[PDB]
Amino acid sequence: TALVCDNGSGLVKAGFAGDDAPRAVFPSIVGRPRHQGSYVGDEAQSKRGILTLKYPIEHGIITNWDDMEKIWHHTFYNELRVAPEEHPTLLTEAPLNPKANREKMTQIMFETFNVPAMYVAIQAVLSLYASGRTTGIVLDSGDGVTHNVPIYEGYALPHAIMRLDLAGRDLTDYLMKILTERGYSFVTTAEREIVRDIKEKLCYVALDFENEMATAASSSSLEKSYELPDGQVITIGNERFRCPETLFQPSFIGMESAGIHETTYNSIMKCDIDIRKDLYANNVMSGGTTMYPGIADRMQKEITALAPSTMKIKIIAPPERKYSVWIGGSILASLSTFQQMWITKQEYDEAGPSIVH
Amino acid sequence: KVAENLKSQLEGFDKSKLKN
Ligand SMILES: Nc1ncnc2c1ncn2[C@@H]1O[C@H](COP(=O)(O)OP(=O)(O)O)[C@@H](O)[C@H]1O
Ligand SMILES: [Mg+2]
Repeated sequence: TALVCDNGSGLVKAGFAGDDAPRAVFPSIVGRPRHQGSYVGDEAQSKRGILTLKYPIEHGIITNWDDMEKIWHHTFYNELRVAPEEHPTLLTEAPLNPKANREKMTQIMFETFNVPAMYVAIQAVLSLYASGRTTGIVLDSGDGVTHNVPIYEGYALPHAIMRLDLAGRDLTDYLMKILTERGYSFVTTAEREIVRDIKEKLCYVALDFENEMATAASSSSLEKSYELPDGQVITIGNERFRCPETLFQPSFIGMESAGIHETTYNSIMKCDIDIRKDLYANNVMSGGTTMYPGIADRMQKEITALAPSTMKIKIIAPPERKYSVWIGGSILASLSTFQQMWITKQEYDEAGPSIVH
Repeated sequence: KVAENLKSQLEGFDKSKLKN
């Protein structure tokens, strides 16, 4: 049985092909000490007070291979409890992953973990597959990175890919900051995980930011309360929608980038004029940070205002978005027609890292 | 451009069949 490992900028989602959900999900964090002369995932977040935390995949691309090798080891042995030697392994990569990087992942899988076969697929493409499409444009917003990825007949169009270094983790930090400014304190681990939970539970995307501000200014109807496990009650109203509003207005956190509606449109306009109508009718959202209530409606509205007045625009937000990359891998790796697409260790031993391309 | 039978399997896949 093949393995599916989605190497997330914030969370590893790993599991077995043909399953409907990952078995393991844990932070892609490696932690170490230092104040008076290595751990992974949860036990790195857990007792971290004696740890400096690092993201080896901070923005979707793997930048530290020793730490990544630790993550993968944790994944195989500690989370899935499998012998890597026994399972074909499908790995995910970010859009615009450099060739040497994909070569490096391939070598590690064969020469370190001795997998019998492997494959590397683009996350956004897997999400599109998961929704039953091979043409469309994906907005993938995860933990450390957001991409727009137009895909035609199963192929991501590299020159049209957009990247925004703003996603779930930044929205968490932003909510923390604005709550801190109001006088609340979050120093520990959960706090700050409590702030993450507040974000997930109470935040939403306004259909019209200014109108929602007016509503929050003139009534108490958007106020919501969250109880902290010591007695503190934090109440928030406009911060519920101001926080994810950052995705559409990155200036909220001092970033000069265009927002996710503008990058979606710019991505489409980089594509062959002949496929744009198919991209506009197939905007698929994926990733945890697209889970906000209202985000599809807002994207429908913003893309409509940017696109030609006639254009048919559809946003598809699958209920399972949060794991659709992983699920796309699960489907892909179980398909009969995929089984000769595996790179075998024999194919590898005969040609080296360059086979993946 | 992905092979045709693969596209067909992807586009027509029935997400039941996925083990719980
Ligand atoms: N219901 C939710 N609402 C808003 N954000 C969410 C929700 N669920 C998860 N997230 C956010 O999604 C991010 C992780 O999503 P994911 O797609 O796994 O990231 P990655 O693949 O980059 O690791 C986290 O920041 C998490 O807070
Ligand atoms: Mg992801």
